[PDB]
Amino acid sequence: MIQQETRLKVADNSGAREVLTIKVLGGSGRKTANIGDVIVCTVKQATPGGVVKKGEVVKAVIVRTKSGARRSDGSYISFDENACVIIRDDKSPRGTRIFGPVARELRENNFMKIVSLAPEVI
Amino acid sequence: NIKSAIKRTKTNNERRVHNATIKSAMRTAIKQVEASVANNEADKAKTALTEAAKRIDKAVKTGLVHKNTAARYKSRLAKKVNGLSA
Amino acid sequence: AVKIRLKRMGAKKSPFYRIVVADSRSPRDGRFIETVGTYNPVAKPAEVKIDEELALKWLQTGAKPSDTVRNLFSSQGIMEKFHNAKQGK
Amino acid sequence: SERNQRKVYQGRVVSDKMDKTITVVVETYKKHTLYGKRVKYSKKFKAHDENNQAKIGDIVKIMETRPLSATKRFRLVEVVEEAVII
RNA sequence: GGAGAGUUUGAUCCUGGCUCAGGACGAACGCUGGCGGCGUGCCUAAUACAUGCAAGUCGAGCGGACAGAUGGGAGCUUGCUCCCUGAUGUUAGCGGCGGACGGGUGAGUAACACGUGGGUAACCUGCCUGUAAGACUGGGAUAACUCCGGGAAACCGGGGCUAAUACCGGAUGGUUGUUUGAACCGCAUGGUUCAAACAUAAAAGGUGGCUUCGGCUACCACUUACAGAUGGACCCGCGGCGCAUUAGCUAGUUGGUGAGGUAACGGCUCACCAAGGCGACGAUGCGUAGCCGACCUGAGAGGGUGAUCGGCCACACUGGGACUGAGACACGGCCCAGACUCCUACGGGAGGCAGCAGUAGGGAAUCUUCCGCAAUGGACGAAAGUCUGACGGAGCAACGCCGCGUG
RNA sequence: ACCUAACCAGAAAGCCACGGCUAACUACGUGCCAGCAGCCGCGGUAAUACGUAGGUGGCAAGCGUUGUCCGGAAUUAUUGG
RNA sequence: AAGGAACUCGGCAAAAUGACCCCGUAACUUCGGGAGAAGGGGUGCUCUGUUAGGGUGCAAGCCCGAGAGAGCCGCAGUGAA
Repeated sequence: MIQQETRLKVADNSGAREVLTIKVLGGSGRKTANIGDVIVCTVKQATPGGVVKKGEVVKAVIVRTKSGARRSDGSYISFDENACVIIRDDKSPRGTRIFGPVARELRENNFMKIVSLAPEVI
Repeated sequence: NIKSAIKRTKTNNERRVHNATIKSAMRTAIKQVEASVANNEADKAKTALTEAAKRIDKAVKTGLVHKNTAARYKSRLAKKVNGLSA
Repeated sequence: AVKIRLKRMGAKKSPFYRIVVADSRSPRDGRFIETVGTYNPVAKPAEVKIDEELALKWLQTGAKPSDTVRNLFSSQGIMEKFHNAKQGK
Repeated sequence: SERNQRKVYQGRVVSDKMDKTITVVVETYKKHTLYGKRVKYSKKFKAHDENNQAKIGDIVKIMETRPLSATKRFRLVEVVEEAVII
């Protein structure tokens, strides 16, 4: 439920603070992207010492939404803050740590590095 | 990686427990004789002065008192207890 | 207490103590209470003269020697004669 | 058997508005370590007027007491010279 | 105990700067390079760290536990094991002390931080002297030890059992607090000394040796009271720095009263009251910086630096916090948070080289991952001893100083 | 460590400077080119200044360059403008 | 719901902010402002408590009441306009 122009706060030590969406990547196409969905983005605000700066267009990956993650087993994951982790052209992240809890559905994507770098994968 | 006196760490835990029991018992007894000095009670004033006195010297005479602070506490408590009973 | 013991001094080839009275646990080449004595190990051999007029006040005013301080101050006639100070006990 | 010589220099009366502490600082001389010529200067001080019987502008100098307040060190001695007013 | 010379001019003198001769380093670089002795060697990034050692000790405190001379009985092998007693030796845990000294580094801080000089009728002091009293009567615990358990580990939990120099009642004790009677003297606070009532401890320890086996005694201990000594704590005078292109600052601030607090006065912290206080004699603010004995230089006044040795302060990955203790807000102790690394069974754990070396970075720039408690100082001991990267030494570098040589 | 005996002169000397300040001089090459330099300043075919060679002078298991501090600096002056 | 100006010539429109008390408030200036700048915190009830203190009254009596300490309960304390 993260369509175009949705300011997602970042969840790593890559330098960034607020990420602005541009286009969800799937297809012609779509207008929503729930959890684990790669987005083309920019960065509106940043911690001042960072390799990814303000005004730089680097892709990202959702981790958490206030929208639900719907596991196929009845239970629903839904966080209270939106998220991003920033990717450099392959699914190894540019970040170093990944803050906060993390939706476990990323592991069923190809993000097996991103799961290992993140504390509470639930 | 503590080389020696890790058992000093465990002795600081157990000694901190027993010392907290005696010292906190002294503070609670001092509030007890102070509470008995709160109201105008004669016989509880003198016997409770004996209670906070005996527990006071028994606390300051071993460990964390030590001497001058105990004389300050028993002195002011003696002033209030001597006030409420003459 | 103040353990009146030795203290190194001299070159790196030969050390010669000059055993001033010192604190309980001061540094080795550091602060001392009130220096009285000097006694090199060598030269020739072991010639050192001590105070005994204030050093009796130091050894009687609450103190003790080291090993070499006890053998030296027992050799110069100060520990025994101080014991004759305590012989009027 | 007296050994302690806690003594204070006699100075004028600067102000007594601070209640129970009428403090004023007296002036001594100094030599300038490069040039040589004499240059004096004041040195302020609070003075704990216990009776509060000081006069502002009356030269009375008192000796230095213990730490009595936040930077009030000298006790009073006597009103040595009264103020001449009117 | 002090030396000047060059350089403005077509020539001259003044005035005026600019440079050189001299010394010095914690130097580096260029060339070269025999030795010895004595000192010196991360000054830049308090940057991060692989690996080893840097604080242990007490069997003469404790209850074990194991081995075991020597002795005992069995089976066989004519030499062995099996089960007991036991000199003896060893140590995991409890407890006492020591990790607050020692070692390192200048990150901080422009004031009580340092130096100096007073003061403390405002403090405290374990260990050690010396004095003199005491060490009486009891209690219930608990780690060890096992039986189950949960954990990947780190590790926790629960049930049974024990002891001490562990802890905890009572008597006794003033001196340790509260009330009174005084006596003497001060620095406002008040201090010193005498008496009379209410409270406050003790390892009966251990070691030996002796004995009548009741007990005796010495030594090393335990407590209490005193003074001594060693240490730190506090307050204050004075001194040591660039800036006015920093003149405002301050509201727990200035002062009172009251209460609480600490070893202790104190807005130290709070309640209530008042409106104070600091400043051209430089407040505040920016900057920089550990300070001193001292070192280098100067004829001297002065100018510069705070290496190595010492004295004090500070800090211990960053930032708080408190416990144990006499004493820390603790460098190789804990709790929390942040950073960075390592482990992971993803539930959670582990770390602090500004100790000695040592590696990477930084840079022009700085070394051996060595020997030993023989000395001196420590620590623990009854001592024997153990630990001691302090120290005593060594290894490298012409890095400095001095001596000798290459005839 | 130091002592004693033997052995062999055998293995053990370089760095900077040579106009002035400042001890220390001539030749070849170069010809405002390459260069030096602390300041003064040299070098445009006779260079006591650039390199090279002999010699000299300083110093010595060391010698120069640079960094910083003091003096010279009476160029912060109280001494002393 | 989730996202918030991507709708649109244009935040049109709606949503939002708002009452007192207190803290605090910049550039700029014509020196008055700006400035309700900005940005924040408190409020409901019970008791202490015929509070402190005022107005009024001879007392009785009412009114007008800051400020605080304890405590209550709610998602919510100018609970609404």
